[PDB]
Amino acid sequence: MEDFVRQCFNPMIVELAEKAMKEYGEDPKIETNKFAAICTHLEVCFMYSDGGSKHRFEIIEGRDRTMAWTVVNSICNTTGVEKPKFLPDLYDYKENRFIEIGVTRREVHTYYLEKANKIKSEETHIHIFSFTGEEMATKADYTLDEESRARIKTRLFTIRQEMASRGLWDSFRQSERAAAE
Ligand SMILES: CC(=O)Nc1cccc(-c2nc(C(=O)O)c(O)c(=O)[nH]2)c1
Ligand SMILES: CC(=O)Nc1cccc(-c2nc(C(=O)O)c(O)c(=O)[nH]2)c1
Ligand SMILES: [Mn+2]
Ligand SMILES: [Mn+2]
Repeated sequence: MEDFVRQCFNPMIVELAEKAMKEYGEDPKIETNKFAAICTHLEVCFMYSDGGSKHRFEIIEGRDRTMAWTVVNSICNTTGVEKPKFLPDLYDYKENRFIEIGVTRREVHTYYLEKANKIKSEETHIHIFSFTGEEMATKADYTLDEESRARIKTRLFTIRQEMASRGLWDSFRQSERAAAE
């Protein structure tokens, strides 16, 4: 699984996933499923940011925490939007909202509701993808065009297959419930 991740995702994403795990004192060598999930989520976040017109999205995720807060602060003080209680993943300049991107090996609506109650925010848009082609977004407002969302769905289903063909998918799918509980 470790070797799969390092050859499945680009080095910059891997690099960012390792740092993110190290900042919490976890070992990517041991917790390989979380390592995969982190890289996947990052990859989705960057695909998403790319889905829009050139300067539409501020990227919050993938940054060191402190600088991430500084940027959020800057957007809040300059747009009027309320300060979220937790770090979101992006800010949409077109729609004037933050976005939380979720990626789940379980049901989109279950994950959506976990996100929505943790944040307790009526401003932050939530957008969940699954490894089975579905998506759920706040108010059924998907933000991007179908083309950009479709590319992401395809990439996720390709990760699932490459996992399965290596015997890694079961453990990866099962793992999320364990993480939750
Ligand atoms: C789950 C996912 O792909 N998104 C995402 C982003 C950042 C972190 C995690 C995450 N993923 C797992 C996991 O094992 O799946 C955890 O146990 C955990 O604490 N966090 C997941
Ligand atoms: C709830 C769950 O199943 N996994 C999990 C656990 C802890 C954290 C995260 C997570 N964490 C972040 C984060 O920014 O830390 C995300 O953007 C995200 O989508 N998911 C996901
Ligand atoms: Mn995040
Ligand atoms: Mn997220």
